[PDB]
Amino acid sequence: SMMEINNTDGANGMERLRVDISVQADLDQLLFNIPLDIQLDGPLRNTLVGNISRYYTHWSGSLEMTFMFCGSFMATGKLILCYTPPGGSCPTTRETAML
Amino acid sequence: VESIIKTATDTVKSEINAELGVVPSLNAVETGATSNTEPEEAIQTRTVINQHGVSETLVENFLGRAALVSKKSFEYKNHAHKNFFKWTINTKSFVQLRRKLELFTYLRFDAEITILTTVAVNYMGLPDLTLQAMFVPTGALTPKEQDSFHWQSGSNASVFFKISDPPARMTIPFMCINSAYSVFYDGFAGFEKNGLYGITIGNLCVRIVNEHQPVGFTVTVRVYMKPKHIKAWAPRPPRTMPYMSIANANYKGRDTAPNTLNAIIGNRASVTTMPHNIVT
Amino acid sequence: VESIIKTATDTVKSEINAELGVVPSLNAVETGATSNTEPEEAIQTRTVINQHGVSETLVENFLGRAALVSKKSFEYKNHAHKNFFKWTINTKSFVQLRRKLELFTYLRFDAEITILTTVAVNYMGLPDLTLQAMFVPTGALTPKEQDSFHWQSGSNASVFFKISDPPARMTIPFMCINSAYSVFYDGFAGFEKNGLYGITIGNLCVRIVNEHQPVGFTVTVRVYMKPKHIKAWAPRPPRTMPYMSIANANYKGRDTAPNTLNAIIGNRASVTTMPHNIVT
Amino acid sequence: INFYKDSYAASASKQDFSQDPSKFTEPVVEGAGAPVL
Amino acid sequence: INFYKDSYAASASKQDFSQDPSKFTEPVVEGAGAPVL
Amino acid sequence: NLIVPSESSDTCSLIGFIAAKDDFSLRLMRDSPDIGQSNHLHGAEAAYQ
Amino acid sequence: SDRVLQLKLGNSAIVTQEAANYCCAYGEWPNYLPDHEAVAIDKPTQPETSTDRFYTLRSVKWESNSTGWWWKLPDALNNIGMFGQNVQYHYLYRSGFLIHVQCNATKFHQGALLVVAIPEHQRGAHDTTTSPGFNDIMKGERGGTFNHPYVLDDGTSIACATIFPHQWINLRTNNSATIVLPWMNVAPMDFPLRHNQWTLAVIPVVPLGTRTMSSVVPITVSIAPMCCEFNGLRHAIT
Amino acid sequence: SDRVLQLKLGNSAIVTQEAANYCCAYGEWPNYLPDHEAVAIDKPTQPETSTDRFYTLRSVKWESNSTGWWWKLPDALNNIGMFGQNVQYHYLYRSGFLIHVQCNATKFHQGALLVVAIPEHQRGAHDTTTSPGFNDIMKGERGGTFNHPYVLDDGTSIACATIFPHQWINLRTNNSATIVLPWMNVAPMDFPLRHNQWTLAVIPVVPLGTRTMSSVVPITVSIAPMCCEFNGLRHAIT
Amino acid sequence: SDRVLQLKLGNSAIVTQEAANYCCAYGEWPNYLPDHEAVAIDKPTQPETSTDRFYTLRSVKWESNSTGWWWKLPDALNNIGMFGQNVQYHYLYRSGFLIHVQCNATKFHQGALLVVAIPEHQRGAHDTTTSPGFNDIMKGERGGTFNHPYVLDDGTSIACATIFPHQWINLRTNNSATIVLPWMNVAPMDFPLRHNQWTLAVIPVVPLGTRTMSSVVPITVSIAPMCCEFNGLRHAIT
Ligand SMILES: Cc1cc(CCCOc2c(C)cc(-c3noc(C(F)(F)F)n3)cc2C)on1
Ligand SMILES: Cc1cc(CCCOc2c(C)cc(-c3noc(C(F)(F)F)n3)cc2C)on1
Repeated sequence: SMMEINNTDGANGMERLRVDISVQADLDQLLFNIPLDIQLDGPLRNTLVGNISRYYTHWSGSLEMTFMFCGSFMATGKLILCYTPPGGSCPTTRETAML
Repeated sequence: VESIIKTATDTVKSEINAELGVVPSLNAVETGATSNTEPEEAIQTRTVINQHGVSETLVENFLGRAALVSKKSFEYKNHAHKNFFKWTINTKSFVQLRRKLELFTYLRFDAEITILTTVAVNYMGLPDLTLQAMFVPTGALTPKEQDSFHWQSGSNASVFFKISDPPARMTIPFMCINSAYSVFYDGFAGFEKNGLYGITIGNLCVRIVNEHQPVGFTVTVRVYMKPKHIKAWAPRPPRTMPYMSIANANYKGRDTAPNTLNAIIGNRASVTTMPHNIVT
Repeated sequence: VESIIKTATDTVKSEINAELGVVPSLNAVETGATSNTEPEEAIQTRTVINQHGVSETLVENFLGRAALVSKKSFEYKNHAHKNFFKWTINTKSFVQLRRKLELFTYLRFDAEITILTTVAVNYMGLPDLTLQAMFVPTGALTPKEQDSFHWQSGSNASVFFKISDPPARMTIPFMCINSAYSVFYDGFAGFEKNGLYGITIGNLCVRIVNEHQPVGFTVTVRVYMKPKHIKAWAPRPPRTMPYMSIANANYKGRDTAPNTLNAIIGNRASVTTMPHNIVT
Repeated sequence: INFYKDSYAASASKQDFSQDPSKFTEPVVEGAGAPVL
Repeated sequence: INFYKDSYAASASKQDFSQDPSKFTEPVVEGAGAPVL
Repeated sequence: NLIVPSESSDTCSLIGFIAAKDDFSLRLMRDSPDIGQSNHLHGAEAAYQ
Repeated sequence: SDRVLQLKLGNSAIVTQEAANYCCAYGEWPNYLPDHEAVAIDKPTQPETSTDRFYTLRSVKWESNSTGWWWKLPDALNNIGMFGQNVQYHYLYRSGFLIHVQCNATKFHQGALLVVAIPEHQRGAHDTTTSPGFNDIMKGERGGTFNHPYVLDDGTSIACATIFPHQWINLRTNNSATIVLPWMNVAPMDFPLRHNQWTLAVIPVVPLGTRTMSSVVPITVSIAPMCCEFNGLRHAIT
Repeated sequence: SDRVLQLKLGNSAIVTQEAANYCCAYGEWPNYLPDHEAVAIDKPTQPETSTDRFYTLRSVKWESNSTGWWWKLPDALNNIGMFGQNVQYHYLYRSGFLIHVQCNATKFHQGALLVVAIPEHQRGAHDTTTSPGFNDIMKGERGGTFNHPYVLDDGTSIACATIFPHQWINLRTNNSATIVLPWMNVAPMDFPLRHNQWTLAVIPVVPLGTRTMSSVVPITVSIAPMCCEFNGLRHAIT
Repeated sequence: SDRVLQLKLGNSAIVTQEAANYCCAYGEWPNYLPDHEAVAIDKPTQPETSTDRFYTLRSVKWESNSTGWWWKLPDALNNIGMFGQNVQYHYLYRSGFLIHVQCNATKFHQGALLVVAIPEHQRGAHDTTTSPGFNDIMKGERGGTFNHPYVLDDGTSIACATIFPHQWINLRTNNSATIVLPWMNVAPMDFPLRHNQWTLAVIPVVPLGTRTMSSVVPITVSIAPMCCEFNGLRHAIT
């Protein structure tokens, strides 16, 4: 189900369900991150997995995030999605996230 | 396709991959199918014999909990709700139960009903009153008074219980005229257009059989329902906007996030802002 | 090594000993091993068929006793703790239970919970009130008022009981996210440094479901816990200094022996003084 | 078991461990790592 | 025995009579009355 | 980088989805913090009339 | 080879060269009512080809600020062709549906439509305690539009709507969606004029966009009832 | 022949000619995590020789008025060599430990050190209700010292500390202690930066004494992780 | 079906939908050092997943007047992640490499990059008798650029560079190149800090061009060491 990744002021309704990315001027740009809070309100809370899990207290298992690019056919690009196990601060550079 | 699952699936060790024409991590959301990428195909995994049980998420258990469906308090005294009340049965009055039931489109289940009673003086002690809960099906006559003939309950099912006894309890069979209850109904109740849109079991009539005392008391009856022998069909998007009516799905949303019609999830500064970031 | 022991070991008759190179009574504490000198090797023994059972010291029994883990009294009246309380569950508040649990490092067990209730007037008689104990797991919303929606308990487990009934009782399964409970934790709760050192089950919320009476009463709820189906690991040095906090092992010691930080055992005149010497 | 004469009065049925997620996760007609298109 | 459906609801288990003291009394690698050194 | 020609929108959207795999497991049921009630719902009291 | 598809029912056929496989609601497939599940005892009429065929409704224009569209079944078809006639002349009906939503644009266009078949989609009114009226629900061939697609006009959420049988039309990927719906109800048959089993919702989660020549981008819905059966013949409730 | 011993792991080796046999905590021995006990599904890294080797910490001076020393594992090593690197780059770790405490003097010296490996040694603060702070607990390679060894700084007692895996260094008898520690936890793996499985405590129950030439008598600790495994690779939390 | 490819090593994976098959340098494939070819007698550490994974370096911008870029292995990675750590803590290393260079544009863009892995690419200085200096050679993650790509900055020629393991990224055809490099040396292992086995060179033989909207076209390099082995453990030469 859809993650409300764009949960920001100024984004209303469905605008909150899509993340807009544009042609960059700089390299290795950070586009966005996703708080993995299922207990604390966040992009994952109002999802099928999120909603049902919140009826329980303990969880175990792998999750999967799928992103669908909805630009035009003539649009191209390569992105890197990184999952960082806990321990430190959320990475802000690709050099770090990439690890 | 179908199979018996008693524990979470195990994980198999996976090796390095570099195969042409094979791209397990690529998918097509447009098909309507959920990604079928296995962990073993996305990264190198080890072997794991997973013994985690999956019993607690069985529908029978998920819905198998007694929940408050009705709560009514009235005055037990000399009325010169007159020492009894009539409740048009419904399962849409209390949000906790309602939301769970509404996670499904259709539900077939027998209902275990438990009735809890409490009393308070309006102090000389609490009376151990006798009550009668009578199930008056659709079309039957409902009591007009605390002592009307209706209470002789010749065919209706009645249960008499004392306040000092454990809560009363009985099972209501799955009683729909269909193979399952319609948790949602995208239709009208009658053949005319003025009918009611969306969404009859009957009336639960409860009275105190004791005549009134010299003083007044407040009596509260709480009814709980626990579905069992459950079968469910077609899961649905969970309710997010606060409920407004027991008669419909009307919505308005909270005044401020979360759960405002404008934004279900509360806001964060930006899409690159990590809310509870660890500052080591 | 491992074996089934149902009774104390027997004793075998031993003879005179005068063997060179054999010194059973000599040991080396430095090895970390306890002396392995048998009575038969230290003195001349007779044969004894020992039938003393060893059941009472089975861990299952040693810890298998209902102990007070929580005690709370509040005012049941018109509050114009408002007729209910919320307790953040822990097993470190009462020393008797605490000390026994702390004789082990890790413990795996199911917990039998018993709830005892008593009431006293603030005399016209004692009301047979109905209470509701609701287990609110970590992350769930706790009741804000005696009658807030939280009490409809649609998924949380609740138990309703009357003061006139026997104490309420149910079993809480071993619910740790690990294979065993950590009686001691040499670590921090969070990823940041400001976290709490040492040592979440949830909250036990108890309310009186009856509306308030014309007069006030004091209601006391005592909760007892009895572990069962017990498995224990790594025994530990028993607590000697009085406890100070439920949140840590901080110590100060009594003002005077015994159990003062300075001396655990009370003093005697000298190492050659026999305290309760028999003066025949 | 059940001492009442009506079977619907019986206790809960917590033994139905069968399931078929695919009816929700893969409701597509045409069924590895090959391009889904 | 146990009339509840969950096995953890059962009564106490007072039949585990096995034990191995040596894991606490003799945790030394190299195992009579001969000098321990 | 995201590269597009002149006639394509130079700002595109992504939609993110999430799901559990079959190795998932949930325990210890509790009431969801996602729904609450402050008053009677409209019509709830009229059920007694 | 799963991007190409032809559907043929009765005297109607549809092809698409940019499909995304196709969905079979809950993995089921339409079928006639078996004797061991039947209730109405009168011998039913099974029109086959005159009712089990594609009916194309009027198109809608996908605009930059569109909120989404919906069509309720069988209401949307209760007045079209022989299907509509049988529905008007019979008290009871039963059928599956083959849904094909179509929308094409340019390789310079972007946009994504969620095409979902919602069973028993009971609508809710916004900011009022009054339940939706007859005209708010029964739109017929024209269908209606969403006021608050974000919550599917029922207080839930479009985010989790994927729990229902669906597909998407992502312009850079495909130009049509196909969903096969079996009979969905708690009864073997139903009265077609006062109850809708399914609701077809087409919502633009990602708005239509482009920098090329602007042109009208329509969305068209074609629906074909399947395995139709009718019982309780009488006069027509036109 | 149990007074002589050589330990060899990776590129490191230690010998002692005055040992007292050696202790295997709870009679166990380190081993890798078996599939039927595993939780983290990512394939782990087993560095072997680069991490499973002896690391020698800075020595401490045994003084006439010393109260005792302690080192928490894995904290004491979280910043040493390749072991430390793996720990900083991985969220999860797992390992046993081979502990070798060494202290020699003269046949004219006397003193006895209790060398005990305490599982989950949760410290307590003295005469205050405030729980110990981060810096009170995480000392790293330097380790800490006991304030009230008599009660093991936790309100219990050193007298009963022998219930834990241990050995003694009694100067007239031996000059080293060796303890092999298996993985000790309620979980198959753990986060190395916020939790210490074992605490090595060296306490002088019998003070150092002699009437001969006075000289500095050091106590040295060498620890070798065993069967190291790491999961949850990411950047380093230096 | 050879235009689509997924590479998976450790906790990293890469896919490409516009590949050009992929090259296996000299038809070989990485493998661990066999006993009959070994020299260093100490037991090696084989980190596997913590080192054998994709590391992505900072991107470079492909400009109209670019001359080309290069990265030397293992120098480029000697300071990245656990690979870098092992390299700093060990005297000897050995490994293959999986190279994936990526660059996408538009169907209106043109340009062709020669992506070649040069073994022992010993650079030469231009118009001077003085040999290149340390800083001229060791660029680390940033890599360097060609001064005279025409002669591969070594007096030879890019025209014949195809004699080395390579692929091309011709914008109208593909958007990535993949080269699998086995261990290439005259010795079974080597000291990672003073010698580079391979040099990854990406040279624009056909400049980037287009008449459509101008945008930054990056070139990104991701390298994954394979079958890593390390010997000669000591302190880190940071
Ligand atoms: C939709 C839908 C409909 C249902 C059925 C709810 C049935 O519950 C009622 C019924 C039928 C009977 C009683 C009842 N209370 O007391 C008695 C007795 F008197 F017969 F014992 N019956 C209480 C409720 C809430 O569940 N979901
Ligand atoms: C550490 C550690 C943790 C534990 C678990 C103690 C569990 O006990 C609690 C729990 C979980 C539930 C109740 C409880 N009381 O009432 C209910 C009911 F309402 F669910 F019945 N649950 C009471 C205590 C003390 O034991 N040692």
